[PDB]
Amino acid sequence: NGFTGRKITSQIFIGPTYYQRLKHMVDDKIHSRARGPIQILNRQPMEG
DNA sequence: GTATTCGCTCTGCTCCTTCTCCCATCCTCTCGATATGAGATCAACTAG
Repeated sequence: NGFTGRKITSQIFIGPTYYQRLKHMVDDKIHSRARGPIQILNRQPMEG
C-alpha cells in the first residue's frame, strides 16, 4: 500500500499493457450555461 | 283470392384500394451550400 506501506493481502496482477488515449477529452465536453444567447425563431437557449 | 312469381330496392357483407400516420433519448464535431428620377397629391408649414 502506497499510503501505509503494508503489503496488500491479495497479490495483484500487474504488467505491461498497450493503452490508448482516445480523442474524447473532458475539456472538450465540459459545458455550462446561465442566461446565454437564444435562438431567433423561438427565444430559447441555443444548441451546442 | 291467392299462389306465385317477380322486379326493384335496401341494406349489408367481405374485400380490395387509398391514404395517412409512425418509426428512443441526449450530446460533440466537421463540411458544403445559401435602380433612379419625374410628376402628382397631400400635408405641414411658412411666411405674405
